[PDB]
Amino acid sequence: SALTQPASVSGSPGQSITISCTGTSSDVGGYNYVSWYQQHPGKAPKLMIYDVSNRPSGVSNRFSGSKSGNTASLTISGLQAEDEADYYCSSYTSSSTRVFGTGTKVTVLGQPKANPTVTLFPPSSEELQANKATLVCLISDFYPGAVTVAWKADGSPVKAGVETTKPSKQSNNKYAASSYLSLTPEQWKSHRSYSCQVTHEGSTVEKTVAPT
Amino acid sequence: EVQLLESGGGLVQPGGSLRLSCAASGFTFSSYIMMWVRQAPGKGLEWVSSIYPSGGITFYADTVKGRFTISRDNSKNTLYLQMNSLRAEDTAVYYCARIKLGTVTTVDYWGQGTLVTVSSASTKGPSVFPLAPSSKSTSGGTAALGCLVKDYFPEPVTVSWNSGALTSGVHTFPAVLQSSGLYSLSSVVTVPSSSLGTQTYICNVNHKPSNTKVDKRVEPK
Repeated sequence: SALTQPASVSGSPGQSITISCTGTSSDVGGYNYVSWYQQHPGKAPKLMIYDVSNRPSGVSNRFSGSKSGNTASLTISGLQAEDEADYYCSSYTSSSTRVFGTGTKVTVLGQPKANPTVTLFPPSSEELQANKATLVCLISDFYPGAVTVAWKADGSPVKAGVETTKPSKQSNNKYAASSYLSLTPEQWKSHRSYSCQVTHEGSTVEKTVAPT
Repeated sequence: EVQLLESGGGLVQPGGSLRLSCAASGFTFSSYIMMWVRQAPGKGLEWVSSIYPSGGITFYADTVKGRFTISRDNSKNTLYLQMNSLRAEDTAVYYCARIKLGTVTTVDYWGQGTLVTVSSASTKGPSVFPLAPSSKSTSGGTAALGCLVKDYFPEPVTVSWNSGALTSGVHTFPAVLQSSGLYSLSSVVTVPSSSLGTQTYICNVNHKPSNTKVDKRVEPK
């Protein structure tokens, strides 16, 4: 029905990790036709291992494959930050079909704490002319990926019209998130100054904007 | 060298249809097994269908049997996927895959994929707003300026700066999925404050599902 892989495998730099792929006697346990793919966010998969243990040209010997019973394994030695990706096994089925595994998300720990850079934009005059108002709070270059976002209108909170993304890793291996506060031009012009305050590791960075 | 270029993807209503194409080059197309693999957003890889070199032997995932048809035109070096009676669940990136000679399932080359969205919601082109650098920027060192790409559907939007000539200091943030079902995104460039009077900054927003190509000039104030 599907190839069972652990959902998550975490590791530290320089360490070795093993990703298991368990099937049945009619797929993984039945044939030496098991392949492994590495997939980075927003990118196409890449063939790492084929026929259980064979590595294609250009693929590091840090990647190795093995099989025992109904279980196939991918070992990554000397863990590097660039090994952080999604990994999939696949096998031929007795049904003549093709089946990929459930996928394992590999996360490589150890990178230093990074405080977020906060950029707050008020609504644009073009948007206000369209009888809409959006305050944009952009949060980038942080680690770990956990942030708290609070919105304030010259004191007291703002719960209504708030929409925040889930922190995501960017090309620099640091997290980025965005928070939008939706207002009416009347609400925006009524208050003295609005504030975006992001909390990361107990330390709160605050940016403030005003109708000026 | 080896090229696998998909086309034909897009937004379609449930019960609708689409024909995907994969243009191949750099190899003897006719001697390879070809495959389609899909990936629903944030989900795993899923085999769809396979086609043997001559095009006589085909295979299908039970999930697409009776609705999808794989075909190839060896003379025109093209792989096809006719997809009928599409449903929300068929929403995925569709990859064209080349099977390694001497294997039946091992993919040596994958395409970049074509995104297929099945939804009862219609395309919405974005409203693009300039995000002018802070009033006291040229009174400092660095300036952050941007473009707010509001209320579009479906994903993606690509944002470039100065027709692609400005790539350094550019950060296009992932989109927020609002309660409304519409996305919003922001792209920012970090530039020298001193260049704000000298340099013109334009963001090039492309949202292919709605055929939107917007160039927004971002002026200081």
